[PDB]
Amino acid sequence: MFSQILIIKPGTGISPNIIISEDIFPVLHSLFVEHDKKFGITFPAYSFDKKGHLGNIIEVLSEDKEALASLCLEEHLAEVTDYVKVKKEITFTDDYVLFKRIREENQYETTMHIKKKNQQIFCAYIKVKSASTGQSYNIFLAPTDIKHFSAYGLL
RNA sequence: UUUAGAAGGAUUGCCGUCAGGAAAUUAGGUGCGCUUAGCAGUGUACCGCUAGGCGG
Repeated sequence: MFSQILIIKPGTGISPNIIISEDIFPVLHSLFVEHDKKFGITFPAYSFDKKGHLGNIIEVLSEDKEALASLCLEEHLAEVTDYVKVKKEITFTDDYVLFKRIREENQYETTMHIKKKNQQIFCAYIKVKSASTGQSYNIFLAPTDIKHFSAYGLL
């Protein structure tokens, strides 16, 4: 149950959130249906709760020290080598934080009470286009400790 | 322990009539506004499945 080092480089023009939401996260979506049992997704430095970026390093951990080679994130993310650098190592990882999919309610028309609860999630907001029908909306995150990910990489 | 303490100001009404402000003009001369910059903050927040939690 180890982890690989994926760093979104600081700077580079394009913001880190866009780079993750456009390159890395669809790759994870198309490479965790192969994984069956999702491997894991920790963003170190989720920062504070008034504000808070997902961070600058995404560490994908797994429930096995061999399955990390199976979904070989390195050389699948060689088209972002000026933006995301994949170190080649793995160290046993229970020293992380699990991440969850707080849902964020829907809009008024979708069907007052909306914004009462909508003001919590809407303050990480990694965007996802749908492999299905198509309507795109950000999925939201949180720090949680439940240990042993299911669909995208959340619990 | 206060120049202490007290107190109904009321009722009524026609301001009127009239009128020349007016004649003359020189405001002028002069002038360094400059230097610099991410519209960025993901820029958005949906499509479905009683309160609550969920496929992509």
